[PDB]
Amino acid sequence: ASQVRQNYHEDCEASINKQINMELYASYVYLSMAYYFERDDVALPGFAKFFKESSDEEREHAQTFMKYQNKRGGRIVLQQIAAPSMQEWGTGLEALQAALDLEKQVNQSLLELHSTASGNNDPHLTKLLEDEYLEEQVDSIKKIGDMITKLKRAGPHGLGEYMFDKELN
Amino acid sequence: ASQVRQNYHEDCEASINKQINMELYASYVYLSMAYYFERDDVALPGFAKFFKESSDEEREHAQTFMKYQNKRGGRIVLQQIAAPSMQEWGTGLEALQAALDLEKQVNQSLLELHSTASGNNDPHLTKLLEDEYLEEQVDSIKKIGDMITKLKRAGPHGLGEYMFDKELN
Amino acid sequence: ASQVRQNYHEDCEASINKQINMELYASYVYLSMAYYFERDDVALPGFAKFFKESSDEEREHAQTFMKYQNKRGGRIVLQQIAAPSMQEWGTGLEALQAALDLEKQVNQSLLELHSTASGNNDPHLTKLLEDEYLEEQVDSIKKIGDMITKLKRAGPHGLGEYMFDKELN
Amino acid sequence: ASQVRQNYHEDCEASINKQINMELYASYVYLSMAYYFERDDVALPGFAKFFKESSDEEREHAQTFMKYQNKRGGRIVLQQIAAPSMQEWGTGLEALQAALDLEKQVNQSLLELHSTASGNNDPHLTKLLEDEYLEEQVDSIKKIGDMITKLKRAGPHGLGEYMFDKELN
Repeated sequence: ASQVRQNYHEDCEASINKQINMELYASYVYLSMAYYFERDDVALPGFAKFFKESSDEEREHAQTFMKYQNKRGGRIVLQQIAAPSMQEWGTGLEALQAALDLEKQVNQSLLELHSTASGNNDPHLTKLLEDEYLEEQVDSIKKIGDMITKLKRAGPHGLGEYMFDKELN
Repeated sequence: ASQVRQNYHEDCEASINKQINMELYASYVYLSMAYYFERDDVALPGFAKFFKESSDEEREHAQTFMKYQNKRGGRIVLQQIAAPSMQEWGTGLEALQAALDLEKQVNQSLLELHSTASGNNDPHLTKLLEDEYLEEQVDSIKKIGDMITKLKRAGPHGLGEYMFDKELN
Repeated sequence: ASQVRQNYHEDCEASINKQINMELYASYVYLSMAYYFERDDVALPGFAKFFKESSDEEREHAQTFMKYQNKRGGRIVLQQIAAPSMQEWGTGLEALQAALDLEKQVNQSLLELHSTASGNNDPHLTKLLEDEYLEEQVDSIKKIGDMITKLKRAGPHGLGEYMFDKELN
Repeated sequence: ASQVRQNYHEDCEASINKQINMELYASYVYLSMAYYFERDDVALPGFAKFFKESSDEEREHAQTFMKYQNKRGGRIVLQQIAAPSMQEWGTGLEALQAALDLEKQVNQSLLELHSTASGNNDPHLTKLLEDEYLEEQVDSIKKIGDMITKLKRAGPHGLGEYMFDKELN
């Protein structure tokens, strides 16, 4: 084993690898969305910007997990990153609905991983999950909820979609 | 011939002259639009500003071609600049539709001139077209497309036309 | 078709989509390398930094192509990103050898795409390839060659690998 | 009992006292090493500096635990600090091997103390351990692992030891 490894269970190691794949998947989904919103026939720069930032963030999370794996003396195993579920994401509202649903799946996975970490008595890993993942995830989910409500109020189509988009830019 | 002229075919020289006429025509059309949008009964200052800038840009392009003609040792032959197709341009949307058709005709003409230049093996002229004309043209066509989509979303009439006009100003 | 599309052949559109997949694949390979070199049992921070930068660069290239596709009025089709060929990359020297083969495959693909674009008479696309892709690719291949020679001189193992690693950091 | 004491079990109190002794022991070991490396017949200033800093850090940790004991209304009981295991630490590599092994014993003890804290439902103490001890310990262990690998690559004797030492200075 690694000269550094201590109190680091193989299931926690494997589950972090799955989490890295998942964060990269989400990055990729958001990148799809970001550029869908720069189509000449879509043209929503605020949504574009929002998803571009989200793509970058999810990539940073994957990287934090890669760094963590190495830190504990685990070994990073990288898998294929699936194509995003869609090529076209419909309205702004629909894209946010899909992001909300995605963010919650990621959150579910993070909580499962917390539970595995707790059952294996790994308080270094529960603390990482709490400080670096679970708080962010909760803020994100709140923010997207807020956005969805604001957009349904403003629009969610036509002028209201146009105006809401400006608040994101 | 000119003491400077080298590898500069007369068809490329004549085609540049046509192109100067065309850029000046486009300048003039945009000038018409610019001031149509400062009519008391129209009053769209953002559209006005956008077409005033476009009119200036197209005059600069014409001038760049005049300068190029002289660089190569060609001789500038200036023709009549036609009256614009219209005196009144309708809605903001309609004016943008007309700019889009105009920008595309200009693009087609630039590509024809590129093709004449490649067939006459003149890489100095193909490079000019790529660097100074074809790129700006493509960005400009993208930009107008985006604008048209944004305006159809926002308006394209009434409150939406009024708000969209503000993002241009 | 798109309101913006002009002189943009479907084969060039499809080939750009392949190219985006390829640049993202390369990004991913370099990400793998970057973090392989932060393993406690590897510990080559200069190599790590070099491949982390390369991973970022290749993601930016992919994004530039996504943006280009939209500029031209094409439609971005995102595919599965394959797992990297390896999980462990051996020595610094071996990793650079693999980057060199990778950079060259990418170059070959960019040249094929240039050739498709010239055969379809699309000088806007040949210009993009020359300005934004082919030049960086050639510099990058030169740079990696230089690095390989420098590392073979210095090391390529032991004290020499350690010192060479410092010039990258 | 102390006017402040709440939810603070006597076993957690006693175990913190043992932890204070241990941190001071480690400080002392590192101080030994720090000055072994300023012997005229050793002369490794980077290793000297590294261990001097580590000595200071471990003393600060002991002090943080002293402050914590008082904070919860426990009573600090200070014991003799054992002589370090050795008077001479051999090569730089050997000293780092011994530090790695020491850091892991401290880490084991910290995790035992976390477990005692969890079993006594003391989330104030689990949180202290997570934020102020366990993260530091893990970073430290990673860093020393990295160092060991870098030194085995560079040297671990002769010129390579000399050069590696300069990276620590």
